[PDB]
Order: sequence, then C-alpha cells, then structure tokens
Amino acid sequence: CYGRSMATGKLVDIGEAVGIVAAQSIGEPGTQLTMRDITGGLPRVQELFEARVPRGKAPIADVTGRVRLEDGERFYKITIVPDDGGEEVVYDKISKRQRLRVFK
Amino acid sequence: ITKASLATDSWLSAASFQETTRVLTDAAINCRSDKLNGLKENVIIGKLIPAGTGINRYRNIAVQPTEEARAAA
Amino acid sequence: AELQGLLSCTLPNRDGDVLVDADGKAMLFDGRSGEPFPYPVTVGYMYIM
Amino acid sequence: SLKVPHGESGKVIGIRVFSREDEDELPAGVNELVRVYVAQKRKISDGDKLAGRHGNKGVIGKILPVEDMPFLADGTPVDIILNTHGVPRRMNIGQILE
Amino acid sequence: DVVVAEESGVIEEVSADYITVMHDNGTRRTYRMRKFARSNHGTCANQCP
Amino acid sequence: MHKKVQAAIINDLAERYPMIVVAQTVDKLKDAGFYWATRSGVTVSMADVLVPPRKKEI
Amino acid sequence: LISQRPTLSEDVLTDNRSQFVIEPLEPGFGYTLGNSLRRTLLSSIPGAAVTSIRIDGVLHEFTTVPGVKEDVTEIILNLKSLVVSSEEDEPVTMYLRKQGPGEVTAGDIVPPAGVTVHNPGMHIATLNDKGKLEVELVVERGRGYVPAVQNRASGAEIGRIPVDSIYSPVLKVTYKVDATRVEQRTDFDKLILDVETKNSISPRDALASAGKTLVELFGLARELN
Amino acid sequence: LISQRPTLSEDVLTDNRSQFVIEPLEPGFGYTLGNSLRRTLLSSIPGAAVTSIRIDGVLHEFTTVPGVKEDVTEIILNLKSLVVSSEEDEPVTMYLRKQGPGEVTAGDIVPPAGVTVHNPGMHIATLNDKGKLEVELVVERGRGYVPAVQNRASGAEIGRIPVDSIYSPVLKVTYKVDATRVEQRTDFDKLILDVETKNSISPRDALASAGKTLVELFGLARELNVEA
Amino acid sequence: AAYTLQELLTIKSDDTVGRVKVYEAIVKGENIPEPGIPESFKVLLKELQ
Amino acid sequence: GYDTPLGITNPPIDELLDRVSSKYALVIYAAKRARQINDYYNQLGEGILEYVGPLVEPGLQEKPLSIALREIHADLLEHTEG
Amino acid sequence: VMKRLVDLNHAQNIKSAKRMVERQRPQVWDVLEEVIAEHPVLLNRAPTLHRLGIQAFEPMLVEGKAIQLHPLVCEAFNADFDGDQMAVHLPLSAEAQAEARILMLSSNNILSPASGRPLAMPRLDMVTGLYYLTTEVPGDTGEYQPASGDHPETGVYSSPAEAIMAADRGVLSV
RNA sequence: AGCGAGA
Ligand SMILES: [Mg+2]
Ligand SMILES: [Zn+2]
Repeated sequence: CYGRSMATGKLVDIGEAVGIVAAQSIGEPGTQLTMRDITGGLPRVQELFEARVPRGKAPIADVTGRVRLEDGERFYKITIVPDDGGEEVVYDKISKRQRLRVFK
Repeated sequence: ITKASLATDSWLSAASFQETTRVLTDAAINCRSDKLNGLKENVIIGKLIPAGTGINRYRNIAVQPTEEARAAA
Repeated sequence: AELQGLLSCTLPNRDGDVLVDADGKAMLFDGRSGEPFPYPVTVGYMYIM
Repeated sequence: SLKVPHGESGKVIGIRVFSREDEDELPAGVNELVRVYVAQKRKISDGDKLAGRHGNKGVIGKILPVEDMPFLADGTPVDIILNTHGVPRRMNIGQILE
Repeated sequence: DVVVAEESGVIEEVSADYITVMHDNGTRRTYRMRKFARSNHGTCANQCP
Repeated sequence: MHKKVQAAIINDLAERYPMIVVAQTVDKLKDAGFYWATRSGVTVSMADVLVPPRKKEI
Repeated sequence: LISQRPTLSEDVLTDNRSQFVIEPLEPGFGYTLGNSLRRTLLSSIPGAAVTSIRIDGVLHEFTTVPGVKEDVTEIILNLKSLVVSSEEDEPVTMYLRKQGPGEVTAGDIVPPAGVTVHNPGMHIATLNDKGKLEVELVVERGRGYVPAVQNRASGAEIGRIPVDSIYSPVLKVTYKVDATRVEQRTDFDKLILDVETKNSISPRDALASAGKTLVELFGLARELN
Repeated sequence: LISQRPTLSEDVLTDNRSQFVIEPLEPGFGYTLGNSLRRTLLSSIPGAAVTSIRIDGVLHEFTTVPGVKEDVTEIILNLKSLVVSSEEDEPVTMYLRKQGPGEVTAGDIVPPAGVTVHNPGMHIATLNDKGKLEVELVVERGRGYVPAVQNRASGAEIGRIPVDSIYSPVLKVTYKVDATRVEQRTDFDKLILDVETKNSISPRDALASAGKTLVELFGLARELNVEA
Repeated sequence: AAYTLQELLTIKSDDTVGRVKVYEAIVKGENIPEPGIPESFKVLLKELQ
Repeated sequence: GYDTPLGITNPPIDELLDRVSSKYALVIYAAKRARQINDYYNQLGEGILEYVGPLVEPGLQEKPLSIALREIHADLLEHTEG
Repeated sequence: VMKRLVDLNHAQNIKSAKRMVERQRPQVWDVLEEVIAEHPVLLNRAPTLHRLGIQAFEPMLVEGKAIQLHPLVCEAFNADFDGDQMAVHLPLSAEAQAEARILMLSSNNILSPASGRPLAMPRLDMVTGLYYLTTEVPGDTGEYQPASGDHPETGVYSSPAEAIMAADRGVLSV
C-alpha cells in the first residue's frame, strides 16, 4: 500500500520507518520554500497541518443548488436553494473584496 | 498535528515533545503506563529502536555455516 | 569605458609582447599537459587576504 | 605542571614571573603567577580561508607545485585560480573589474 | 596603531626599538616602539620605524 | 547534455542497472566533466558582458 | 619520413639568461619536450642555500638586535634572498662581522673555500653607531624546497635559528614553437627554450643537469629492453 | 643519488592491452614522464599504412563502385584500418583483385617482397552477380598520423585518390597518477599507463622502443655538459 | 540504522559502565559488549521521583 | 559490467541482496558472522570452542566483517529470520 | 593503532605503546595505514535537513588537516567549500560497522529519498564541461562534407581512436 | 552569566 521506496528504487522493506522519511522530506524544502490575507508560504503549510481555520476562509458549496448571492460589503450574503432538500442557508458575514471562484 | 502527537499512548514521548509540566501531571493523575513502543522512547531509554535493523525479525536472526561448510572443516 | 581604454594601452612587460589583449584575457599554457588552453582566460591582479 | 595544550607548538617568546615573593600585586591566594608567551609562524595550507574584498571567499582546495601551474606566454605562473561559476550568480563582478 | 610625529623636527637617532627626534627648539623627544607585544586576540602588535 | 538530460540519463541508469554501476559511471562522468570544463574556455570578463545596444531607446 | 633527429644550438643574450633552439622535431612534439625540460628546471636542480644562521646576541628569531634597524625576522627575510653556490655536500659555515655605522650587505660575508656569494650588493641590514651585528650562517647542498628543521632535530642549542631554504637557481623558464605545417607534410618543429637563472650557474649548466636527470629515468625505461 | 628506486611492473589484460605501473617517483615526476610517454608511444613508433588507392572503373564518380555492395566510403574505411608492415622507404604498390561473387578479405591481396599484412582474415568487401573488383594500393612507411595529402599532381594519377595515413602502431595510451605514501615517503607519485595497441607489436616492446627514443632524445640535453 | 544509533547514544556518550568495557574490548580485540542503560535516564528517574 | 571494485565497495552490494530479502537482513547477517569469526580468533588461544570460521582464505590484514562479507558473497552461510 | 603496534612488537606493552603514540614516533604511521583500512566512518554536516545529511565513507589519509570531500556528494550535504565544518563519527561495533558499510555508504545513496532524482549528479563545473564536450558547433574544423567530383567526403573516421588521434593534431575539433 | 564570531 505504501508503494515503492523512492530511494532504494524497489519495493519497501518490512522495517523501514517511512514516517520519519516522510516528515523529513516535507521539511527539507523549508527556507528554499519562499513566498511571493490568505497565507501561501511556510505559514500556509503550517496552517494546513495545524487544522487552523484559515484567515481567508472562502465559503464552499454545501448542497447542490441555485445561488442567490446578495451584496454586502465585507458581509456578502449568499443563499443557496437546496436541490432536493431542506432550507437555503444565508451567510451573514462573508467578505465582498474576494472574487467568486469560477464554476461550470 | 500537535494534538495528534500529544494524544499518543506514551507519556515519555509526549513529555519529550512539549509543554512538559502539563503532560506529566496528566499522565501521573491517570497512573498512565508507557509501553515503550515508539522510536523517541526507545532512543531516550537507550535500547534498540523497533525499526530498520531493530525489529524482531532481523534483530534475532540465527546465522551459522552450512553442513557442507562443516564438512569443509 | 575608462577601464576598457586603459586595458587597451598596457605597455609591454620587458620585451615587445602584450600578454593581455584588449578584452582583458590572455592565452594561458597548461602546466601539466603543456598544450595551450584553447581559449583566452581572464587574468589579472587581485588583492586578496 | 603547566603543559602545552593539545595541538600547540612553537617558540617561547617571553616569560613573565609575577610573584607574591617579588611583592607583585597578585590576587589574594596565588603566590606566583607565571605567564609564558608561545608564538607560532603559521603558513598557508589546505583549509585556510582566503577572500578578496568583494565577498569572494573560499577555503584552499589545493596548493600545486609552481611547475604545474598555468603560466602566461612569458613564463610567469599564476598565483591563484578562482572559479568562474561563482561570479555571475553571486552578482559581484566588481572583483572582475578590479 | 601607527606612530605619528607630534611636532616637527629632525630625526636624531632611530633604532628598531625607538626613534629619538630633535625638535626645532632645543628639546628632543623619543618615541619607544612596541615590539612583538601580544594583542587582545593573539595577533602581533609589532611596530617598526 | 543539458543538466536535465543528464538527470534523465542517471535516473534511467539507476532504474535499470545495479547501483554499483551507477556509482562508477557517475564518478567517470565527474572526471570527464572536470577535465572538459577546464578545457571549456568559460571565463568572465567585462568584455564578455555585453550590454544591449538598444537600451537607451527603450 | 623525418629520418632526422634534432640538435640543440645555444645563443647567449646576457650573463644569466640564454636561449636554446632545438630542431628539427617531429610534428606536435616541441610543446611536450619543452614542458618536460621546464618542469625539470623548476623542480629538480640541485641547489644550495642558507639552512640555519646564528646571531651572537640573539636566542630566537622573534627579537631585535640593539642598534640594528631591522628585526631578526626582517634579517632572515633579507638573507633568504641571498644566492650562494657550494662545492661540498658537508654543511659549511661562513661568518659575517660588522660593527659601527654602515650597511651590512652580502659583500661583507667571508665565505670559506669553495662556497661563494654571487650578489655582494644585496642589502642585508643597516647599522648605526651602537650596532654590532655578528652572524654565522650555514650553507648546505640539496634540491627543491625544504622547511626549516627544528632545534630538537639536532643537538644545536638555543642559539641556533633554523631558516627555510630554497635549493634552486632557476629564475624563469619558457618555451615557444613555430611549426611549419606545410601542405606537403614535410613538417618539423623548432623549439626555442629561454632559460634565466640567478647568476649561480650559467643556463648551460642548468640545462645539462636537467638533461642528465631526464636521461637517467628514460635510461631506466630503455633498460626494460 | 635518489633515495627511492622507481620500479616498473605491468599487468596484462588482453593479448595486446596492458596496465604499466611505475612507482614511486620524486614529486611530481608522474606527469613529467607520463605526458612524454603517452605522446611518444602515439607519435614516435615507426610504421606503415596505405597512403593512396585507386579502383578500376572509378574515375570521377565516388558514390558507389559498380558490382559491389559496399559503397566507396566503406571500402575507403576498411582499407584505412588495414594493418601492414613495410621495410622499403619508397612507396611500393600492391594489387588486390577478385572476380565473381563472394567476400573479399585482406588475405587475398598479393604483397610484394618487403611488405607484409598482419591480418589476412579481415573482411574488406563484398562482390555479387559475377562482379569483378581490382584495387591498387600505393603504400609507404612513416610515423604518426598524416592527414590525407592532396595530390600535388593534377592529372598524373586521376584514379589514385588520397587517403589519411595511420602510420603509428599504438592505438590508445591514457595515463593517470596517484599519490602513494603521503606520510612515510612524503607523497611520492605513481604512474599508471594504459596501453592499447594493434597486433603489429606487443605493448611492452612498444614501450621499450618509446623509452629508447626518449633516452636518445634527452641525450641531446645531456650531451652539452655530461659531467653535470 | 538502529544498532549504530544505540551504540552512539549509549556507549559512545553516556553509559558509564559500558564505556570502559568498549575501551577494553578495543584494546584487547574482543567483541564489543552489549550496551547498557545510559546514565542520563537514571538522573531523569531520580529527578521525577 | 562493473569493473572490479577496489575498497569498501567489494563485493558489490546489489549482488549480496540476492542472498537475502532486505538490506537490513544483510546488515544483521554480516554483523553476526563477523562477531562469530572475531570471537573465533580471540578464543583460538584457549581450547577449541563451538565458534568456527573463516570459510574463505582471509587477507593477511583484513577485518572480520569483510571476511564475513566475502563468505556471504559465495553462498557459504545460511540464516533463519525470526 | 596501539593494539597493532603492540602486536607488531614495535612496542613491548600497552603503556609503552601509548607513550610511542603520544610523541608520534616515526614508526607509528605505517601501522596507522594498516589499521584505518576497511573501517567505515560517518560524516555529518549540521544541520541534517534530511536523511542524506549523514553518509558513511571509507576514510583515506591525507596530509594536511582538512577533510578532503568528494565533490559529487556536495549537494547531498548542501556543503559548499568556504568554511563549513563537517563532523566525523567512527562506528565501533560489528553491527554499527555493517550498518555504515551497507546502509549508509555514499555510493549506495544516489537517489533522493524525497523525489528520487539523482543527488550525486554532476553539476556546476562537471555539467558545464559535459555541455561543452557534447554540444555541436557547425562550421568547425574537421567537419563532415559530402562533396564529390574532386575528393571524398573527408569527414569519416575508421574508429573513435582515430578520431582522438586526429583531434590531437590541429585538424579535428572535438 | 555575559560579549563577539563562522557555517
Ligand atoms: Mg557555506
Ligand atoms: Zn496496505
């Protein structure tokens, strides 16, 4: 399931500590991992592995449905009528300055 | 990652990691017993890591010549 | 520009021969093999420590 | 007894014997403080660090005999040979100009 | 780190250890060199006229 | 032999051939590379740094 | 076919510099031969240099003689530029006494029989009214560069001050070739070897010694036959 | 007097291929002697090789000879790498000829007295459909590698086309030095020569000849003041 | 690489009893003994206690 | 082709890995064999004991572990994994 | 080395041997060459950002005070020669020596454990030399020309050896 | 304990 050992070039052994190898391989490109508000650098990596709610939390689609975005500066309201379901949900405080991610 | 690490079943490793005082207090209150199965622990107490050349299939290989080799003697 | 101009006039060392051309590079002989290096090489005086 | 620490050697330039017996201002308790000055003349060799004035540093890989050195058409051997690859991307062509 | 004449004059007698200079008005002054004194970082503090 | 092509060659060599051969080949490659870099005639001089003639107009 | 071995004709430009023309040589061979000679002249020419000195009123090289204007270290540096030639393997000693004001130059040494100083005007030091510089030097035969031996190497006591020594007189060797490289392939190489020595031995002698050294090794190569 | 005596050994790899190893040598004489041996082995040992050739029916067209499979260039190549030894300095001539289909080999050429071929069983050319081939070789002896000499005469020999001449027997000499006994001996150098030569002469004898010519060559330098 | 790690952290660094033993084994040419418990773990035990 | 290795890289490891399942197995295998032969040499002075070896003509000055590796190369040993 | 020079009888006993070594007596260099042979050593360069920060080499004696590193492993250490200081460790136990000789040997670790791209690949100088060697420059000396009617192509050569021998002459460019 | 420095 792990797959091929990248270093040895063949299948892994039955005692390899793939965990340490993994972690060190993630960390090695530090520093040379530079940057150019939602983070995008080493802080962003840290956030991803820290499960921290990102600063630029863009809303995501929850249930398939026609959208009824309303206009609120820093507080865009976003209604979505569920295709099958229950009740459309409006998002009281969403940042206007963002730009809606393209869809189909 | 931090929480996952600090939720391990090994107080000697969590203590080695971070925020020593709290982890020891918790483990003490729980009378927690560490089974010494990870790598950091085996390093700390100085016995062989259970990885690579240390696991129980290679660590105790039996090596001997062949009966033909004994005949060569 | 002044460096180029000065480097053009580099009055000869002891006999009539200018070891460094206008570009600032000279032809260097290989000490080991002996054959001259195929291309001229930047040579000069550096103040190192 | 005071012995030369490991990895040291050279000439004994000066020895100073500041003693309480000589009524020197020794700190309370010592009766005789002696300082020996050892000097060594260090010559250049592999591992020593040289550098110009434009951040072009480096340790000495080797010290070749003068014979197997690139020598100009007139027969003057060069003294040093820096690497070209370090100049452009370190962006310090001042040395070249120098 | 370098000895500078305090007042004008003619060098009367100079040696490796000291320089005695005769000033323009009778008086003479002697600067004593510092020979191979150890510096704070183990380097040499030699002075020579 | 761009560095990319060298990398591809060494990758294929390691995939196919045993590691010891890879080491020997890499070492021979280093030797030849140093020798021919010495002969390559790559040096930096002000004259070799050519400014673009159209700079002022731009 | 060449069917014609080379020959070496000398011409002399000055007392200590000369040129040697070797011709005819096989095509693309002069560079190799000239480089071989040059490297010989630059490594293995048996020389002779001061190997250890001693000043009467000095115990080590990091001090100063009263009256003398130069440190002992400056004096060793000045001596190290001396050029001498000896005739015997055994270490020889030669003295240098000067008192009172004056310039102590290389012409003031009293070389014993055999050894001689070739540059009397070299400035060793200068003195004043109170200075008294008495130094005995040791000259020894050898080759190449050798670091100064230590006081613990031999029985010399304290006063001995070993000095680095450079046993070689070759000042500068260069060569140039002008190959014909005709279209009819009657090619040959003429090698012009310019040799400059420091007046210790004429370039003729240096070239002869280099030829001897080489023919030894190549005669070994022939003896494989 | 030299404190250490150089010693020349040799490891033998094939019938004509060998690793010569001379140790120890005063530092640095590995290069001093090695570059010389390489160049001399390559460009001093006398030999013989085909200098020019002509083919019947080949006058102005150098693309393909009729009646043969191999075109002009390939036969030029094969003649070029035809090992031969000669004794008479002047350019001798040889005549190869074969009629009918088959496989023409070097062993088929008839040599005059004084010139010998050291590889009769070498494939030169192919004939088919009752074809006939005749080839005339102008061959002398020389040294080194002489590029193709353009014919000085214009019409004297129209058929005789020049070919590059590989006079030297030794094929490939490559040298490297190493740095034995850094401490006890103060880093003496040892030379490893690798010599590959054709079957004309064994590598050892080739070196013996090279060493002899270097002896005589530096005898010029030694001659000036022998008592040095 | 596990055995070399244990060797390093136990008998090269800390183990006060094994250390003289490995020195003895090296001097006399015997097999390197088995590593013991590093002496820092016990100071930790005493401090926690 | 792998022209003959010279020092610590002789015998070639990739050849050795055929005799075993994993590199770690080779490490332990060679280390235990080397320990065995080193003890054999140490105890040769006293009366003979169960330890045996070497099975390959050793170099005059050659360390036990390289002897063991030379043995391993020629399939002169057997082992059982835990 | 003490053990070996007591075995070789250069010293009578251990303490005499220790005295022998503490003054670096001339006889104790040859024995040193004997002992170091076939004894792997690890070379670490702090920081060890990844697994290839520590590799085992076979040590060899060099004159002066400076660990002579192999250039091709420079990238693996990210160690570049302007005053980096590389620590050396010496395995002792049979297991440790096997581990160093087998798992850690520099020649056994070519491909990165991260992305598998070769890490002993030539670079900087070597890559430039090879680029110069293997590149093609039209219009160079000794080029191929298929012209006929007056002479053959005069671009072909019997064997590579012939090509090198021509390049030695000022005829064929590389 | 405090300073300064190399990578
Ligand atoms: Mg650095
Ligand atoms: Zn699975």
